[PDB]
This record gives sequence, structure tokens and C-alpha cells, in this order.
Amino acid sequence: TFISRFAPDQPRKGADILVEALERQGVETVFAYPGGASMEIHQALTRSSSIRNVLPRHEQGGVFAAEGYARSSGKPGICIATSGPGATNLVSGLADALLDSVPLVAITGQVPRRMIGTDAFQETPIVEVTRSITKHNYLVMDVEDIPRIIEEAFFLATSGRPGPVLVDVPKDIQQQLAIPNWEQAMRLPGYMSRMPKPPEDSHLEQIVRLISESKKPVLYVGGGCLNSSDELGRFVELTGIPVASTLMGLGSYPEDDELSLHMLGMHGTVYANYAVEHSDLLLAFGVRFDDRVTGKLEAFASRAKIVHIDIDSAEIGKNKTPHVSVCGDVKLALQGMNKVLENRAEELKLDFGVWRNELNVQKQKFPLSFKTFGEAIPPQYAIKVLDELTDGKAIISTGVGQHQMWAAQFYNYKKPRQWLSSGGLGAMGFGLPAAIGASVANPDAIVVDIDGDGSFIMNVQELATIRVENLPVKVLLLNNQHLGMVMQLEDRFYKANRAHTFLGDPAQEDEIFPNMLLFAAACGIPAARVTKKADLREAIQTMLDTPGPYLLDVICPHQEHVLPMIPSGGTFNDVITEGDGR
Amino acid sequence: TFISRFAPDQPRKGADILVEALERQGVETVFAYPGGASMEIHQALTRSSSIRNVLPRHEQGGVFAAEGYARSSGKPGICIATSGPGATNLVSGLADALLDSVPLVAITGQVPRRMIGTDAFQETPIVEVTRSITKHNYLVMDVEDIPRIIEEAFFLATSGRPGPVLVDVPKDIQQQLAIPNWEQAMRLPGYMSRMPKPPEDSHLEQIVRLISESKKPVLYVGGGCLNSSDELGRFVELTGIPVASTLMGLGSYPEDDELSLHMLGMHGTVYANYAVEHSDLLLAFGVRFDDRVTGKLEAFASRAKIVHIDIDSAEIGKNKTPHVSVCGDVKLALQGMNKVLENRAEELKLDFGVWRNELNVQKQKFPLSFKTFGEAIPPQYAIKVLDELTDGKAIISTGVGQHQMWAAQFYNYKKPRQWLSSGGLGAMGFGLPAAIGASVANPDAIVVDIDGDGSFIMNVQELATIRVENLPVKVLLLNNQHLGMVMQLEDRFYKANRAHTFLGDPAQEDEIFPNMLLFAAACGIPAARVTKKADLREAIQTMLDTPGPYLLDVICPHQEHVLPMIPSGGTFNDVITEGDGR
Ligand SMILES: Cc1cc2nc3c(=O)[nH]c(=O)nc-3n(C[C@H](O)[C@H](O)[C@H](O)COP(=O)(O)OP(=O)(O)OC[C@H]3O[C@@H](n4cnc5c(N)ncnc54)[C@H](O)[C@@H]3O)c2cc1C
Ligand SMILES: Cc1cc2nc3c(=O)[nH]c(=O)nc-3n(C[C@H](O)[C@H](O)[C@H](O)COP(=O)(O)OP(=O)(O)OC[C@H]3O[C@@H](n4cnc5c(N)ncnc54)[C@H](O)[C@@H]3O)c2cc1C
Ligand SMILES: COc1cc(OC)nc(Oc2cccc(Oc3nc(OC)cc(OC)n3)c2C(=O)O)n1
Ligand SMILES: COc1cc(OC)nc(Oc2cccc(Oc3nc(OC)cc(OC)n3)c2C(=O)O)n1
Ligand SMILES: Cc1ncc(Cn2c(C)c(CCOP(=O)(O)OP(=O)(O)O)sc2=O)c(N)n1
Ligand SMILES: Cc1ncc(Cn2c(C)c(CCOP(=O)(O)OP(=O)(O)O)sc2=O)c(N)n1
Ligand SMILES: [Mg+2]
Ligand SMILES: [Mg+2]
Repeated sequence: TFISRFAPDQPRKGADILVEALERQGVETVFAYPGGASMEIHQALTRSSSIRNVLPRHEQGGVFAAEGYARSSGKPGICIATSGPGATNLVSGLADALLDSVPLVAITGQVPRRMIGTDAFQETPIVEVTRSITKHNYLVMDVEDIPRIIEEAFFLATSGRPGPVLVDVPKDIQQQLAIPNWEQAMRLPGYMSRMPKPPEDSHLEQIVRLISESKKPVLYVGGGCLNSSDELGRFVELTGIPVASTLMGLGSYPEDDELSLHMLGMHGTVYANYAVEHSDLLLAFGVRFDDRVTGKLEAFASRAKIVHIDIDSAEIGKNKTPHVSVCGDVKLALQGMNKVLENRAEELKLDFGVWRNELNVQKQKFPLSFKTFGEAIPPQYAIKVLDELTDGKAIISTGVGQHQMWAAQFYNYKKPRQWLSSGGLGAMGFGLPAAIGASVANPDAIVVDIDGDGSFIMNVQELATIRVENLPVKVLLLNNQHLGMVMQLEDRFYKANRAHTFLGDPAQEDEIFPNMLLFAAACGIPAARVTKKADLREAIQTMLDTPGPYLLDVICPHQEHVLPMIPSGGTFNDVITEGDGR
Repeated sequence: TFISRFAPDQPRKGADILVEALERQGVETVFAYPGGASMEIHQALTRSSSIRNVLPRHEQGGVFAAEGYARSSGKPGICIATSGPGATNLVSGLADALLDSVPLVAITGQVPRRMIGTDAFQETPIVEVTRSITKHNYLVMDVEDIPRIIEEAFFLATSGRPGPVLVDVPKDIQQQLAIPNWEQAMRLPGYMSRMPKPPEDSHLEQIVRLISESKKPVLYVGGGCLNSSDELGRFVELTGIPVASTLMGLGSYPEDDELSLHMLGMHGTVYANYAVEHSDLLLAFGVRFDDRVTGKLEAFASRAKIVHIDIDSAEIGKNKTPHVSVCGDVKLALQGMNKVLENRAEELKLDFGVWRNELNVQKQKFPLSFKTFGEAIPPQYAIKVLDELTDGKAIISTGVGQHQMWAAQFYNYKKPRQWLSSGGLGAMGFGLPAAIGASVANPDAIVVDIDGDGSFIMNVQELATIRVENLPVKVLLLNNQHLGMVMQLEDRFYKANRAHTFLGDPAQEDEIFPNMLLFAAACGIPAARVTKKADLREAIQTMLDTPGPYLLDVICPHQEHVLPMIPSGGTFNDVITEGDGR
């Protein structure tokens, strides 16, 4: 029983209809940056008592914060921008949310209807630009269509395979008066008809059948699981199959468990890629078979019968052709297969201890390793220390680079929606704003940002947003004075020829630049820098215990390399296990 | 006689062909941020001895710096980005360069040809996204086409009406070996055939004819003039017609001259809009009749015969229908009309002293005015002081907002290419990177950035670029703790209801936030803050005399309003001449 602030017979502005339409969808947090074409919307947001606005300092920071809000909770993220330059600053966020299937609803202002197509002031064809980087977009041509389009936007963004949905609203529609009809039926015939049905017992019983016939099975878990945390763990108890995870599926199965193969792929563990290489049954749940995971598709699980479950029928059979396939929710497939395994438990007699022992051998021979040089701080050890002091209960958001991979390898995530990282697009500067959105969605959680000196400075303006909104965002900056991921490839494949990968000052080459502590000091945030490995544990303990935001600059030797590394398009036999830039 | 670093029979990489193709076009400065899909290009840039790379800290700062490089010199600006998130950060810059007709050539990396359309790693359909915000774009499908596409890109970007041209290059093309053929003929049949011809004497002699028949003529000068600085001044000597300028045409005719009406339009002077309102002949040279200038098109020059000269045949007759029109270069039209006026000088007997005196009356009755409150610093006076101490010889780049309009009103630009401001798109954060590009193109010039606290913080990361590259960029920050332009409209049309327009900290409301001095201190840039009007002259003198970069924080009362102001879509009779938020 929703309670409106307006009478059922009282005409109100279109912008007031839009805000009420958001309140009916359960929205309580938006990330809106004001502008000329959206002042009516901002005026209507102040009249709302149930919607809080987090004002960012850059629209790209607003859409990245909406992603973190969605990645860390499951709700859709809502950001609002003005026309022209406000809308074009959302492009990096929209393309990222599509590639990583993040529920997102972006609302942008627009010049009045009678001015579109005239090269007007702050006018850009935002619908034609974003048509290829959104799940769907709309252009509101009448104030009557507002209640229906908003309903379709939150539906398309959260149902099926989630994604971003943009809604462009002209200024004259925000000012027009009307009486909204909240009983509108959605105009999505072809989308709802193609929606996946619950899985058939005919398909599910052949999956359980293929498991008992298999000797070396591996679970290939990805970003589609997330909501299926419990169902997946229950499925592993009954089968005892090792679990390999993608960058997006971290936390779906706890990393501290003994059955965990951790991450597989290009920078995946040797034992996880080994299990896939010498498997006969591959259970690919919620994955899309990225080239970061497979490399050469002909050598990826070459001797394995492949089972693929995905809610998007377009993804099944795109790169790798499976034997058995199931189009639907992985959460329902696991529930249906758990029932088959409990009833016919003694009939199956499932035991893979020989396959697990063969992997435990490789898990002991080729584990994740890092080197300590004197008193310098190895970045991997800094994350292990953060893992200890937070007990693995912290929400981690990262940038893109070496620090990103190390944040995945050397932290054991226990639950999903704990790991926020741009994996598909790989957008730098994603970290700090994503931590802002997660801290708003999870106020009582430990939100720690693991950025690099290059990624951190891109959206460094959002430190003002952190202080103004008083968020307990912890920034664990791994400063290596370089663009690490690009520098690592220069050492291997370009004879260490530096090509604009140094971020410091060449005049004072042995001086840390910039002085990131003064960046936090400008925004009134307490900061500290640690350089010696002995002082590391006390420095991170200070960051966590200090109430409110905190910045910790951790200086690292730039010669470190992320390992292991299967080169681009290579096979498991081409894996690199040792090497650095010294 | 170009000298290559390779033999005519020596195969080289496609990336090396691309760099040599740039050297043949006269490129000597690029703004490239490295990434995975463009490392081959960065490797080839180090091998070049004639091309300098300015590494930014954000790709949006790189494209905005390429605009300032082009706006302040006339050369085309060249920025280079990686695929995926690197390319999508150029969108705000591409849309801006198109709306303001800035010659721009953007090169982006891309996943190899065999991976486009597979949702690959860091893969975005950059050609389909930017098709509507660029003059043209390309997708290189063969290493053979590189010498031709680069030639067509620099041709399309600089000829006719300038604009941005994007070139997407897959990674496998950068690595492929080939022998370039530099004798390729461009494949632009339809574009070159539609190119404008030199103006006919039949058209030009009717223009001179309409001038002698007119009693109240006004010159409507815009961004198309720029290159025609001398020809325009010579044309005014012979006719004696007052010159009104757009935001983009500032400097085309010197603002310190007595015949100058300064800027017209929404925030234009009362006397400039008056001359247009009561004119009988309007000479519109290099303008596009924006709604920021005209408002209601039926009342704009309602009693005037309109002469329009533009190099784009699509712009003539778009909004306002002219009597006489000339499609071609305004520089050639002025040269042809100057010859007509010198020969038939005594035959015409041109004198408009009665019309000029009628305007000099309005110029004295309604001049640009500002109020001084106690010892507070009025922002308009700060720009007047900067105008004095630099003798109007400084290259000025601004953000978007109140400080932008005041930088246009209270500074008398003497030559074109001195005023760098996003007018068409109106993108915030454009200022500081644009000052970087101008300082690289004009090393011995006085480059001063007039930013607002909101616009400055968006691309504040570029201060590291200023220090590392050791550029003498002066930052005149007009901090009013608010988003001024949005706050001004709240006071007039929304009863001063603040809707997320305050940038400071609500906990410490009377504390300047953020402390912008520490932002410069982090990047090792000398900074200072001035608050009292008496200390203002000494503070700006310190900024200019200090070698290298300098930041000056100028605190202003936020209640100031930009005046005059013709409201949106209004006429000259609706002009607002007084008012503020007190
Ligand atoms: C520098 C860098 C290095 C990287 N290295 C690696 C690496 O080594 N290993 C690695 O794995 N990744 C790596 N990545 C990330 C990589 O690009 C992809 O993000 C990742 O490989 C793909 O994740 P995914 O398979 O879980 O698919 P996702 O992008 O997470 O998509 C989820 C899939 O499940 C489906 N799905 C969604 N919801 C449901 C549901 N409710 N029910 C059923 N199905 C659903 C979706 O349709 C989709 O097909 C790296 C990224 C970067 C920037
Ligand atoms: C907050 C804000 C307030 C603003 N207020 C105002 C205002 O009050 N007044 C105002 O004028 N603007 C204002 N603007 C800017 C405005 O949006 C436009 O930028 C401006 O009005 C249009 O400039 P222009 O007429 O010179 O056309 P331009 O954008 O500069 O285009 C140049 C025209 O000349 C043509 N041309 C180009 N080269 C040549 C050549 N070589 N020969 C012949 N023709 C050529 C082009 O085809 C084009 O038609 C404001 C912007 C902002 C952000
Ligand atoms: C942020 O500060 C500013 C500045 C400014 O011009 C200086 N304008 C706006 O609002 C718009 C934003 C975008 C387009 C606009 O054009 C417009 N909007 C209308 O709304 C009804 C009507 C209109 O008629 C010409 N033009 C307008 C406009 O308000 O003019 N905001
Ligand atoms: C599968 O075959 C190939 C071949 C190829 O070039 C011939 N490229 C790609 O994908 C990329 C797409 C974009 C950037 C790329 O380089 C790259 N890849 C990374 O993966 C971790 C990281 C990185 O650091 C910036 N650069 C790569 C890359 O695989 O080299 N795949
Ligand atoms: C916006 C953007 N630009 C460029 C890249 C390419 N890129 C770049 C430039 C990387 C180096 C990141 O440097 P960092 O300091 O932030 O992190 P590390 O040095 O620890 O790897 S990683 C990577 O994929 C990108 N992913 N996103
Ligand atoms: C990227 C972006 N976002 C929003 C806007 C809308 N906008 C905004 C938010 C303005 C206020 C600018 O604040 P400022 O501090 O930088 O300058 P002043 O307060 O002196 O006007 S002006 C304007 O057109 C914009 N033009 N560009
Ligand atoms: Mg780094
Ligand atoms: Mg301001």
C-alpha cells in the first residue's frame, strides 16, 4: 500500500512523476550530479523523504558508484546526469555494466522535444550513442509514458541477464503537468516470451547421470552464481567436486575451503588450470568462456564433456560447443539437482578422492608464491595482512592492473557480493567510486579500496564525496610509481623498453610522486604512508581502527610481476611460473 | 623531402607505419595514455625523434588537452588511447570537438580483427558509438590501408568545417609487417566534389551594395572568423560597422577597440543585443545562429536583412532564413569585399556615425557592471586585474559556469586563438587540460586557467601532468564553494531552493572545502589563497612572476549573479539587468 505525497486527482510535474515512479520501485539511493537539463528532477528529489542523493564530483564517479551499489547488494543502481557533457561522462560506466551484467538504470536529462536534432546547447544524441553499450534505452516523448517506461527499465535491468538501461527525458517533459496512471501494462511481448523457464527434470537427471560416469570432474563457477551461494555449497557437499572460479565468481564458493581451486585463467593458479586441462567433465555454471579464461579454445578442456548452464541462450555455444546444455537460472538448476542427489544418494556412491588427491599434489607443488626483498613491502603480503586483520569479512573494490590480480589471489572471500572489480571492460578509476557505492549500500560493513597509483588518481576527486557524505571508506593504495600491468608486458615481450609507464617525476626519480597523503589532507581525510615491512601490520591496524575514511599509502618495489601468467591465446603448457623485472 | 628511419624495401610493423604516417603530416605532439591494445604504438613512438608524447593522467584529460592544442594554434590535435575503457573516456572530448568545430584526430587501439563482435576483453564497438559525435571514423581492416586512412583523417579534420576524426586500429594490424605505399590516392570523391569554391564577384558586389543602402548595420562575428583576424579588421576600417561577437568569436575583432560591441546573446551586453534588435542589415560571418544567441528566432533581428556566410552549406538557412547567402570561406569573402571597397571608396561614401552614436548612448547607459561588498573579492574585478597585469596577451582557458561568462565579459582579447572554452557542448573539467595543450603549443605564452571549484576538481588529476612536463600553467581558481551557474537559476526560477549545489562540507559550512592548496602541494606546485580585495593585486602579480606552474585560490561570495541575462527562448525585451541571491 504505497502512500503518495499527491492526491489521485492532482496534476503534478513530470519530474515529480519520475521521482514517485522511483519510490514505487523501492529506490532509496541515487547518484545525481545536477545540470541545466535536469534541475526539475533535482528539485523533485528534495521533496522526496525516502530517496537520498549522493552528490559525486564527476559523473563517471556517479555511474561507477552506482555499479558498486549494485555489485555489493543486488539492488539496481540508479545514477542521474544532465544532458550533453553529463550524459557522455556515463559512457565508461554503461559499457562496464553491460560487459559485467550489472543491473543499472541511468536517467539523463535532455533538451526539450522540439530541439532534438538541431545541434542545440548541451545536446548529444545519447540514445543513438549508447544503443550498443546498453541492454536497452528509451527516449520519453510524452509525460504519459513515464510510469510505464520506468517500470520497464527496472524490469529489463534486473531480470534475465542483468544490464544497464538508459532513460533520456527532455526538459519540457519534466515541466509538463499530468496525472500518472500507475496501472500501465508493460510493452515487452517478445522479451517476456523468450524468458527462460524453470529447468526440466529430463535435463537435470542427465547431468547427475554424467557426474557418476565421470572420474575427473571440475566445477567452472562464474559471475552468474552469486545469488546461488548456498545452493552451490550444498551441491559441492553431495558431489565433492573441486571448484574453480573466474574473476567475477570470487566468493560464490569460499576460497578458504579445502575443495577450492581458487581462480583459473590467464593469471589463475597452476592447479586450477591443471584441473581443467586434464578433466573429463566440466560443469560451467554462470560463465561466458572468456578468452581470459580459455586462451586457445581448442586446448581448453580438450578431453572433457562440457556442461553449460546460462540464463542467456545467446551465450550457450558461442565460443565452446557443449555436450549437454541448460538455458535457465543456475539457482534453480542447483536446487533441482540437489534433490536428485539426496534421494539417490546411496544409489550413486560418489567419491572423487583420487581426483582430489591428484590435484592436491599439484596444489602443493605449484602454489601461489611471492618473494620478499629485504625490508621492502611485497604487495601480496600487504593483502594477506589485510585478509588477517579483517578476517576476510571486508568488501573489496579494486582498480585495474597488478594490484587487481593480487587482490584476487591473496584474499579469501567467503561470500559473494564481496568482490567489486571491473573484469569485462577493465576500466581504471573504477575502484574508489565503487567503494563509495558499496559503503552506502552496506553502512555497517568494512569497505576497503585496493587501488594503484595510476587507477587511484583518475577519479581522485571522489575523496571529497567520501568526506562530505562521511563514509568509512578505507583506501589501501599500493603505490609502485608505475602502470604495473603495462610495465610487466614491456619486460616480457618488449625487452623492458619503457614507453610512458612511469608516473613519478623524472627530475626527482627517487621521490614518491604524487604525495598522495596531501590529496587526502585536502579533503580532510586522515592519511599515512608505510614503507618498511615491519611497520606494515601496525599501519593497517591503524587504518581499520580509525573511525571514518582513511588512506594508507603502501610503497612497493615496481619490479614485481603477477604470476602465474598464461600468455595471450596460449595453452596450459605455455604457463609462466617465474620471472620479474630485475 | 621527408627522411624515413626505414629503407624503402624494409618491412616494418604496422605501428611503425602509423608513427611515420604522423611524422609526414607534421605532427610533433601527441597525448597518448598507454594500454594493452596500443603498446605497439607506444613502442613505436619512442623510436621517433620528432614526436613528443605528453602522458596525461586520464584519457578525458588527453583529448581535452588535444583540443586546447588545436584551439590555441590551428594545428590538429592528436590523442591516442587504448581499446575499451580508454576509448570510451574520449567520448566527452569527441562530442565537444564536433560541436565547436575543432580539428581533432583520435587514434584508439582495438582487439585483433578476428575478435571484434565477441564481447572480447576491453572490447567496445567504438566505431558504432562515435559515429554520431565525429565528422568521420574508420576501422582499419588491413595494414595496407594505414597510409591512406591517416591522410584522409588529417584532411577531413582540418578542411571545410573542422571536426574530430577517429581511427580504430586492431592490435594484429599494429604487429603485422608490410611495406607502406605513400603514393595512395584518397578515396573521398563525394566530399571533395561538394567542397566550397571561392566566392563569386556576383555575390560579393551585392553585399557591398546592401551595405550602402543600409542605415543601421551590425556585424555578427563567430568562431568561423579566427583565421580571418586581419581581413576582418581591414573590413571594419572601410565600413565602420560595429562588431558583435559570439562566445566562440572572441578575439576575432579586438575587444579594446571603440567599435566593439563585445559579446551578444543570453549573457551578452545590453548594447550588443540592442544593435541586433534594431538593425536593418545583419552581417553574420562564421556563426551558426545558436539559441544561446537568438532565443526566440522570430524576434531576433526582426527588422533586418540577413547576410550569412558559412563554409557549411547545411548551416545556411537552418534556423534563420537569410536574404543573401554565400557558401564558402569567410576569409576569401572578406578579401574580395575589401577590394571592392578600396576601388569604389569615394563612390560609396560610407558613414554610420549616427548609428554608432545611437549605440554609444546605450553603451554608456547599460555597461557591464559589478558590485563590491566590503573587502570581499568580486570575481569580475579579479579578471580585470588579471587583464591589467598580463596586458591582455594571455591565453585563457576556462571551465563551464559563472566564472566562464565572467572570463568572457571582463577580459579584452586582442587576437583570436587566445580564448579556449567549451561553448557548444559546455563540458566541465575542460579548462585545466586545455591549458596543458595550449602551453605545449605555445611554450613562450602566458597560459592562465580560470576554473571554478566544481570544474577544477573534475580533472584535478592533470596537475601531476603539469608538474611532470614542467609547464608554466597558471591556475586562477575562482572558488565560490558552489556550482554557480546552477545555483543562479535556482534563485531566479526555483525560489532559491538548494538542490545539491553546495560543494563544501556541511559539517564545517564556513570552511573552504576542499583545501585546493594541498592539491597543488601534492603535485609539488606552489600555491596561495587570497581572500581580501586589497591583497588581490599582489597575489596575481606573484602568480605571474613565479616561474613554472602556480595555483591561486580566489575566494568569492557565492551570491553573485552573471548579468545581463536574457532567459531561455526570450526576446531582448525580457532582458534581466539587475539581481543577485541576497
Ligand atoms: C587485467 C585483467 C586480468 C583478468 N584476468 C582474468 C583471469 O585470469 N581469469 C578470469 O576468469 N578472468 C580474468 N579477467 C576478467 C575477465 O575479463 C572476465 O571478467 C571473466 O573472465 C569473465 O567472467 P565470467 O565467466 O564469470 O562471466 P560474467 O561476465 O560474470 O557473466 C556471467 C555469466 O553468467 C550468466 N548469468 C548471469 N546471471 C545468471 C543467473 N542468475 N543464472 C544463470 N546464469 C547467469 C550470464 O549470462 C553470463 O553469461 C581479467 C580482467 C582484467 C581487467
Ligand atoms: C554556460 C554557457 C553560456 C553561453 N552563453 C552564450 C552567449 O551568451 N552568447 C553566445 O554567443 N554563446 C554562448 N554560449 C556558447 C554557445 O553555446 C555557442 O558556442 C555559440 O553561441 C555559437 O558559436 P558560433 O556562432 O561562433 O558558432 P561556432 O560553433 O563557432 O561554429 C562556427 C561557424 O562558422 C563556420 N565556419 C567554420 N570555419 C569557417 C571558415 N573558415 N569560413 C567560414 N565559415 C566557417 C562553421 O561552419 C560554423 O557554422 C554559451 C555556452 C555556455 C556553456
Ligand atoms: C546549467 O546552467 C544552464 C545554462 C543554460 O544556458 C546558459 N541553460 C540551462 O538550462 C538548459 C539546459 C539545456 C538546454 C536548455 O535549452 C532550453 N531549455 C528549455 O527548457 C524548457 C527551453 C528552451 O527554449 C529555448 N531551451 C536550457 C535552458 O533552459 O536554456 N542551464
Ligand atoms: C587471444 O589473442 C589475442 C591477441 C592479441 O593481440 C595480438 N590481443 C588479445 O587480447 C587483448 C586485448 C586487449 C589488450 C591485450 O593486451 C593486454 N592483455 C591483458 O590481459 C590480462 C592485459 C594487458 O595489460 C594492459 N594487456 C590483449 C592481449 O591479451 O594481448 N588477444
Ligand atoms: C581507463 C583505462 N586506461 C588504460 C587502461 C589499460 N591499462 C593500464 C594503463 C594499466 C596499469 C594500471 O596502473 P595502476 O598503477 O593503476 O595499477 P598497477 O600498476 O598496480 O598494475 S592496466 C590496464 O588494463 C585501462 N584498463 N583503463
Ligand atoms: C560535466 C558537466 N556536468 C554538468 C554540467 C552542467 N553545469 C554545472 C554543474 C555548472 C556549475 C559549474 O560549477 P563551477 O564551480 O565549476 O563554476 P561556477 O560556480 O563559477 O559557475 S554549469 C553547467 O552547464 C556541465 N556543463 N558539465
Ligand atoms: Mg601502479
Ligand atoms: Mg563554482
